[PDB]
This record gives sequence, C-alpha cells and structure tokens, in this order.
Amino acid sequence: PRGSPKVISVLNGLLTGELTAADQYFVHARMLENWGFKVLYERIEHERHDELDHAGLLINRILFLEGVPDVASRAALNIGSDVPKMMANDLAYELQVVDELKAAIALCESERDYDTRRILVHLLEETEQDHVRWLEVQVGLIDKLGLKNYLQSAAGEI
Amino acid sequence: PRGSPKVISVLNGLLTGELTAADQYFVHARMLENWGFKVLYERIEHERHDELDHAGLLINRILFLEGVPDVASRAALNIGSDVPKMMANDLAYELQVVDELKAAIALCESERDYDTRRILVHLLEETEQDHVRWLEVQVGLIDKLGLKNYLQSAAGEI
Amino acid sequence: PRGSPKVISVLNGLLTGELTAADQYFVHARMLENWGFKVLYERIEHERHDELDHAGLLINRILFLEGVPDVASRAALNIGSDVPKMMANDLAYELQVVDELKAAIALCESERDYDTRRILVHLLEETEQDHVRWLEVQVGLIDKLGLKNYLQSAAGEI
Amino acid sequence: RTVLAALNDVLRHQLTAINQYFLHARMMKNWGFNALGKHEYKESIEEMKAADKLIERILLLEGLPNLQDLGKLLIGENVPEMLKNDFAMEKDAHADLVKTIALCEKQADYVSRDLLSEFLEECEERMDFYETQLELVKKMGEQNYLQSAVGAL
Amino acid sequence: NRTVLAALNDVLRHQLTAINQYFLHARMMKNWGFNALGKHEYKESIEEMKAADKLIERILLLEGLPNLQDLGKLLIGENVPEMLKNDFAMEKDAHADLVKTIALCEKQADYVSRDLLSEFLEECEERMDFYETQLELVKKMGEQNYLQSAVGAL
Amino acid sequence: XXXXXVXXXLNXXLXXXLTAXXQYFXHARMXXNWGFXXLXXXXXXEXXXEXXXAXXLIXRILXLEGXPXXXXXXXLXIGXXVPXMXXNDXAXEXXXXXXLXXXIALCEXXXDYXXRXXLXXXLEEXEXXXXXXLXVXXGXXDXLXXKNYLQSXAXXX
Amino acid sequence: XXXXXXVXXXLNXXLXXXLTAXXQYFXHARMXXNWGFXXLXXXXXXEXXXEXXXAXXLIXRILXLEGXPXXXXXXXLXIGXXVPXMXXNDXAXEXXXXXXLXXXIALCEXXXDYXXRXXLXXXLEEXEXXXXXXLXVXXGXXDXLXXKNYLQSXAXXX
Ligand code: HEM
Ligand SMILES: [Fe+3]
Ligand SMILES: [Fe+3]
Ligand SMILES: [Fe+3]
Ligand SMILES: [Fe+3]
Ligand SMILES: [Fe+3]
Ligand SMILES: [Fe+3]
Repeated sequence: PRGSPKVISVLNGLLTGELTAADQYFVHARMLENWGFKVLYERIEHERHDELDHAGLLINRILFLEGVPDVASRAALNIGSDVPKMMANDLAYELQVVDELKAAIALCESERDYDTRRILVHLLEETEQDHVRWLEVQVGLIDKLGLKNYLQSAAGEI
Repeated sequence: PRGSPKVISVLNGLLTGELTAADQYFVHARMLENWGFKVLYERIEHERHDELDHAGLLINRILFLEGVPDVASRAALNIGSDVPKMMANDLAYELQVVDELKAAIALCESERDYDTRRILVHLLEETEQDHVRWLEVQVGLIDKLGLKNYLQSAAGEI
Repeated sequence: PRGSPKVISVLNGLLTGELTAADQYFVHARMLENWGFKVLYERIEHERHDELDHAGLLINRILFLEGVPDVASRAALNIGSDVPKMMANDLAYELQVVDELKAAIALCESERDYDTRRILVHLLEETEQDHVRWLEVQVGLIDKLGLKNYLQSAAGEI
Repeated sequence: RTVLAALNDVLRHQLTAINQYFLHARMMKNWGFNALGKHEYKESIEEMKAADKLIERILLLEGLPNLQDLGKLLIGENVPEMLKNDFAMEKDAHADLVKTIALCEKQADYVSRDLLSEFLEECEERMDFYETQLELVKKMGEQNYLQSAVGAL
Repeated sequence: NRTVLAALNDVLRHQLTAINQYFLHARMMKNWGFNALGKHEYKESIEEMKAADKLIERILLLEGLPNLQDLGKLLIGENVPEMLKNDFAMEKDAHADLVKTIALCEKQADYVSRDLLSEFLEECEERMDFYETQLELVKKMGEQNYLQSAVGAL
Repeated sequence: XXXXXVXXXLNXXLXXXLTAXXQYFXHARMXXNWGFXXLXXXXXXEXXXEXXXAXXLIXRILXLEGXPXXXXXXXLXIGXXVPXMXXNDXAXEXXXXXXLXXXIALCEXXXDYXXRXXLXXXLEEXEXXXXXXLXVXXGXXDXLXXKNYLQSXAXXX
Repeated sequence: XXXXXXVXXXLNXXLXXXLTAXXQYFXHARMXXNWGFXXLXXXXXXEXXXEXXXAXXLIXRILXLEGXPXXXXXXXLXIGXXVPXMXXNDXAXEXXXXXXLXXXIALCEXXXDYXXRXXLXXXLEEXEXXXXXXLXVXXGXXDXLXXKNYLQSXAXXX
C-alpha cells in the first residue's frame, strides 16, 4: 500500500522529532542519574523508552508505505543546566512535537489515509498525557513545592 | 573526579559511533521486519538494545568525568537494500568501531585512566563477540547456504 | 609465589589505606546512628563492610605473594563534626585512595604482575563507583536540597 | 413529610459534597498532588456511598429523592483554599445533620435517625481531618505540606 | 479553544445529569424488587461516572474549569417502562450533543478530546441499543413477563 | 479420483450448507439485536457447526479431485419474527435433509463409502442437532405461548 | 439507529466484500491443507475466521442502524491454482477492500456517523496490517526465497 509523498515527508519529520526527543530524554535522564535524582531518572528513562517505541511505530508506518525512513537527521538539542531548565526544555520540545503531530493528523485526514491518522492520534494521546502532562505537572510542582523541596522529592532515597 | 580532555574526547567519539550504530541497527531491523525476516529482525533488535546499553555506559562514564556528552552528533549511515548489503554494512561499521575502541583503550592506558579502560575493554569484548562474530558468520553463511536458503532461514515461520 | 618487593610495598600501603578508611567509616557510621541519621548510617555501615572486604582482598594477595601484611600501621583519621564535613572528609580520603590505587595499578603493569593488577582494578572500580560516586552525589545533594532538607532525607522515618 | 424534607435537604448537601470532593480530587491530581488527590477521591467515594444509603432510606419511606438540586460548590484555586472550603462545607453539614437528627428523634422515627447519626460520625471525622490539615499546613509550611501532599514523584 | 471547552462542559453536564438519573432509577428499581434491572442500571450509572471522571480530567488538562454545578432536568419514571423510555430519551439528547461536539472538536483540530468523545459516543450508542431493545422486549413479551425477568431471583 | 455424479451431489450439498450458514448468521445477529440472547447463542453455535460441516464437505470435494463451488448461494429465507425465523430454519433443514438422503443413496450406488460415511454423519447432525431442536422450538412456541417463549429466549435482563 | 441510506448502502457493500473474502480464504485454506501446506493453511484459516468476525461486526452495526443486512449477495471469487496465484489474488482482493473501506470511512465522516467510522477504521487497520501486509510480505518472500524454498517453508513439518 503506497503512501502519499506528503504523508511520507510528514512522517519523516515526525520521526526525526521523536528521535531527537529520545536523544534529549536520554541525556536528561543520565544527567539526573549523575546528580542523584533517582526517581526523576526512573521517570525520564521510562519516557525515553516510550519515545523509542514511538519512533519504532513511526518507522514501521513509513516502511509500510514504501518510503525510505530518515533517521540520520537530528534536530538541535536543548540540554538544561539544572533540573528546572531541563524540564522547561522538555516541555517546550514536547509542545513543538504536539504541534507537528496535529499538523500531521490534519494532513492524514486530508489525504484519505486513516491508519496513519490512527497511529498519529495514538502518538498524540501519548505525547499529551504521558509526556506533556507530567512535565507541566512537574513545572507547577517546582513552582509550588519550592526548588529545595522538589529536589528532595526527586532525589528519593539517599 | 575531573576527567582528562583527551579521554573525554575519545569517549565522545565512541559515543557518537555507538549512537550511529544504534540508529543503523534500528533501521535495519525495522526493514528486515518489513521484509518478513523475523529471525534476523529479532537478532538485530537485540543488538540495537545492546547498542543502547553501550551508549548509556559511555554517557555515564563521560558524566562521571565531568564531561559534556556530544549526543547530538551522528556519523554517516550506510543503509543496505538487501540482507547481504545490511550484513556487509554492519560488518564494516563494526570493524571501524573495533579500531576506534582499540585506539581509545590505548589512550586510556597511556593516560592512567583505568576504569574507563575497563569499560571500553568490556565494550570491545561485546562488540567483537556479540556483533562482529555474528556478522562474519552471517556473511559466511550467506556464501555457503546460498542467498535463497539463507533467506529462508532468516524468514523462519511464515 | 614471591612477587616484586615494590609490589608488596604498594600493596601494604593500599592495605593500610583501606584499614584507615574502614576505621574512619566505622566512626562516621556510628556517629550518624548516634545523631539519628538512619539512612546515612545504613549506607556508611555497608561501605565500612565493603572496605573490610577490600582489605581482605589486599591481605590475601599480600600473603599469596609471600609478604608480611602491614595491618598494625594506620593513617590519621579525618573525623568530621557535622554531616557535610563527614561526607567531605570521606570523599577526600576516597579520592586519595583512588590516586594511590592508580599509582599501584601502573606499578603492577610495569612489573608484569597482572593478577594483582586485576584485583587492583576491581578495587579501583568499587572505589570510584560504589564510594566516590555516592559521596560526590551526596555533596551535590547537600548543595541542591539544602542542609535542612538533606538532613531530613538522611534521618528518614522518625 | 417533615422528616422526608429534612432527608432530602441532607441528600442535597451530600450530593454537593460528592461533587465538590470529586472536583477537588481531580484538580489535586491535575496539579500532581497524588496523596491529597487520592484521599479526596476516597472521601468523595465515601460520600457517594453515604448518598446511596440515604437514597435507599428515602425510597424506603415512600418519598421522592430530590437529586435535581445541588448546593453551591466552594471551589478553591490552591490547595489550602480547597482544604478550608471542604472544612466549611463539612461544618454546614454538621449543623444541618444535628438539626435533622433532633427532628428525627422528635418524630419517633429512629432508623433514619441512626443512619443520620453514623453520617454525622463520618462528617465529624472529616471535619477533624480538614481542621488538622489546615493546622498542619500552618505548622510545617505550605511548601512542606505540598511536598507531603505530592507523595511519590 | 473556548468553544471546545464550552462543548466539553456541556457534555459533562449531560453526563452528570445521566449519572443522577441512572442512579436514582437503579435505586427505585431495587426498591421495587427489580434486582436484575436495578443491577444493570447501577452498572450503567457507574460507567457514566467513570466517563465523567475522564471528561473532568480532560477539561482540567485543557486548563479549563469543569462545571459540576449545573445539571439538566431529571426525567424520573413512575414505572419501569417509563424509566426505560426516559433513559432512552436522555440518551437521545446526549447522543445528538455528542455528535455535534465531536464535529466541533474535529473542526478545531483538537484530536485527543475528539477520541475521548468518540469513546463516549460508542458507549452512548451501545446504551441506545440496549434501551431500545429493552422497550421492544417489553412490547414483544408483555410487561408482566418483562417485569418478572427484571426481578430475576425473587 | 471421484465420480462426476458424486462430486455434483457434494457440491449441491455444499451450496446448501453455505446458504444455511449465511441464514443462521443473519438470524443469530437479528436475534442478538432484538435482545434474545439464549436463542442467539444457540443459533450462533449452530452457524459455527454449519461452518464446520461445510469445511468437512469442502475437504471431501477437494480430496476427490473436484472443485468446490463456494461462489454460489441458494435463495435465502429470512424471518421477521422469531417464529418466522424458527419455521424458516426448519424448512431449510428439511430440504437439506432430503437432499442429503438423496446424496447418500447416490454415494451408495457409486460405491463411494467414505463420502457416504461423511454424509451420514452430516445427516445425523442435521436430523438431531438441528431439525429436532427447531421442531422442539416451534412446539415450545406453540405450548409455552409466544410471550413466554420470547421471555425464555431473552434469557436474563 | 435511523442510519443514513448512503451509510447503510456503503456498509452493505463492505459486507458483501467481507463475505466474498471469507468464502475465498475458506476455499484457499482448504486447498492449501489439501496440498500439504499446513503452515500456510493455518494462517489462511485464521484469517478466514478473522474475516468472519469482521463481517459479524459489520452485520451487527447494520442491524443497529435499522437496515437490512444484505448477506445474500456475493462477488466473483478468484481461486488460485497455485500458492503464488493464491497469494496474489488474496492481495488484490484485500487492496480492493482497503480502497472500498477508505471510501466508506470518508463517507461516514462526511455524514457525521462516528461510531460506524470507528468500526470501519478498526476494520481498515486490521485489513492493512494483519492481512494486506502479510500477503505482500508473502509475495515478496516467494521471490526472495524462490518458489521451492517458500513452499518448503509453507509445508512446515512433513
Ligand atoms: C450524585 C450521586 C452519586 C451517587 C449516589 C454515587 C454512588 C456511587 C457508588 C455507590 C459507588 C460505588 C463505590 C464502590 O462500591 O466502591 C460509586 C463509585 C464511583 N463514583 Fe459515584 N456516585 C454519585 C456521583 C458521582 C459523580 C458525579 C462522579 C464523577 C463525576 C462519580 C464518580 C465515581 C467513580 C469514579 C466511582 C468509582 C467507580 C468504580 O470504583 O468502579 N460519582 N459512586
Ligand atoms: Fe514521542
Ligand atoms: Fe555497540
Ligand atoms: Fe577501599
Ligand atoms: Fe521538606
Ligand atoms: Fe412467564
Ligand atoms: Fe531449503
């Protein structure tokens, strides 16, 4: 089942976005582990695994549509110096991913191909709830708990 | 524990190599699954998970030495069009990885930095035994079984 | 299996260093238990037991090489007054132990005594990961969490 | 008929309490306060079970439960505000329930009275919990109380 | 978007009214002794409250204010056939509102809430089918036989 | 190898079985849509059994080096009411049993005894598991009353 | 209920398609078992059962829309005389079905029938992934493997 060249290009943009997200989440999780924030490292590593799964689903969809999937392309990373900066960067990138996802879903609706719309809606749901929601929750928690208390909770057990 | 700039640089080169390898095996496994070569797909997925573990170890070592992991950089990718081409490309990339790992181990021994040398020796062990051995055996088996018999073996259950 | 006398001498120096580390860690663990910091108490008690295990490894190697262990001799104890001072003192002693271990590993390489080099690399890994990494994490967590929150985490259940 | 009207008013308050507790719990989970959100979810569920018992009692009395009406919802913008709003709603609950229990005793009606008495027991327990929560906020600081209300990250 | 939040609040109000109506109908079915029909109505109520939980979480995640204050007109039946008819009519109104809201959410390219409302619409259509079938069964097999079936175990 | 007459008879019986499967499918879905759940489960099980029988027949036709015509399907008598469905199923089953008896006689004449054994198994199923049950159902709709029978067919609410 | 005439007609068309597919896979699985290709017959039979289930869902939906399920009509079967012809015909039928499904999904969205659209999206996903993909991969395997090797794999255990 050949896909539209526009659908393939938008799926390649989504794939490079998801690969960049996985790479940035990898770096952030490993930095959190280095600083000793154990529970934050667990959560961010699980999010990285989810992003690898998202990239795999996207590349399977691209190959199914007989389009060559580009994974060499990587977007510029936003590595934060401290925990609040890292989570602000993660929230910003997840919002950009959400916007690109919504554009791709609209394109899939226009181009009459609906299995890609289904997988992209699944990806959008995961990005909005599993990733975006947790990040905005944590930014609000930094605001409310305070930096010292939030880092105490993130460190977990010493 | 401050890390020497040369060890940090060679660790970053090896990290770029392992991340490019992870992307290459990920793509190769996905198109192998697309072609119905489920046995090869499963083995290459396992290999790409091992590559992810290797990248994680390298990033942990870089962070411990107070270095900045250049995770945004990705080397050139060689993507095959058929199973023998993937085997040859993976083999060539693995020989490059072995050469770079050997040079990095030599530098680590020369520069008094022994824990990184042990980590890199472990990486070299896994690279030559789990990856290079399998790919050399794979090229030989394609030669000996023939393309059709080897592809039947790779397909497995249909 | 009589070895190089210089290898025996550096092994004796390392054994004295580990014995002094065990003494200092014993005092620090008991002080942490006295102040009510149970989490730190458990971690430091386990670290003291690990120092005893490393001393056992070193003494077994020394006796194997037909050498008289220098167990009577001890280094000066850098005993802290509050928790940050105790952690900083432990970290400084462990860094010095790491430097001594690196010198001894280099000497063992120079004398073609590879089994002692193997045990010294094992000790160096355990000192640079199970001890130094945790101590620098604790110092950073004191800085980030603040002293009051860090001490609350250290105390645990009350 | 007076006992039925009093029971309907108690039911209206209990429905309002259900709505307020559930909305507060959902807001707390939206903000990330998992322990506080879980406790408020449990409190809403207990009030749902209480409303179930009271609807059973009203129907047993051959009355018509008034599930249409609902009291005003005191919705808080931050956690201490929702704590005190829950406390104020529970105080109104306690006053109305005491009046209802006295009325039920006067009318020689005793089964709905022991139902209202157990309802008053849970209501006073919740009143104590919320007053204690407010005093705890004051005692440990809002930052520490919010850290505890978050629970595990 | 403001219109999407208003539509979500309207669907939430419909769901809360349905929750109240279904629970009341279950309670009077159990009061009359219709244990099986009462159990089904209780389960339907619980599912509508789980749906309202999902909708409230969606409204909050959109940085909006859920309106749990409002409630529609409860249609309360004097007997079991009237209960089923009222439930079906309320589901009719809810389904029309759901279809319009799904169209609106599709128009504004807000797809997560559209998927949640698609789930809600699937359950609502199943409820339509169940209540229409129950009324048709009443007509086919007689009110007395249907009431005996609703009782189940005496 | 298999005779032309025998293969034709088998194809006829197969067309019959496929039509019956489609009819049972339709009726089970309508009975489920109407709320009769017990009757629906019974008819669905019956449709599955019909599918199994058709499978056996196709396997037989293919073993006899023939061509199983599944493209064809006979006239389909659908019911509007449960009694109508029951009567239609019974009629179809009676016709099927008649054709089966004819086919068994033909297979005996052509000395195709394995095929005859299969057809005898099929006739036993169509006479016991189907025709008997449907005759019983019609009798019960007559004796219980339409309302009582539909209440029984509805199962539990 | 009170489904649109156009929606009901499209559903009836999709149903005719599903029933024809059921019959075709039935025939094909039986002669695949007859030829000794058990490992292929099992898959074909499972797919036929899946087709039966799909048609059931379709009929249930048509009945819930107050329509008359046309289960009488049937298209022109395409029975293969050899496994390659079999798989090719299956692929062709599934592609035609996917086209019809996309058209029906577009109609269901246009007429604001979202539940039927959900059902059809499920059916289209199943037909694109579980069927069309498998048939395409089989047609590719019976070309990369060769007819002989592929039939040996399809026969499974002798
Ligand atoms: C207005 C009158 C209501 C009554 C009489 C009522 C009653 C009940 C009852 C009896 C339960 C069973 C709990 C258990 O057995 O564990 C329950 C659970 C629940 N209720 Fe309510 N409820 C009402 C309103 C609501 C509302 C408005 C919501 C949400 C907006 C809601 C959300 C829930 C949820 C999520 C559960 C848990 C479901 C489960 O555990 O399976 N309820 N309620
Ligand atoms: Fe993602
Ligand atoms: Fe690697
Ligand atoms: Fe030591
Ligand atoms: Fe604190
Ligand atoms: Fe009866
Ligand atoms: Fe072979």
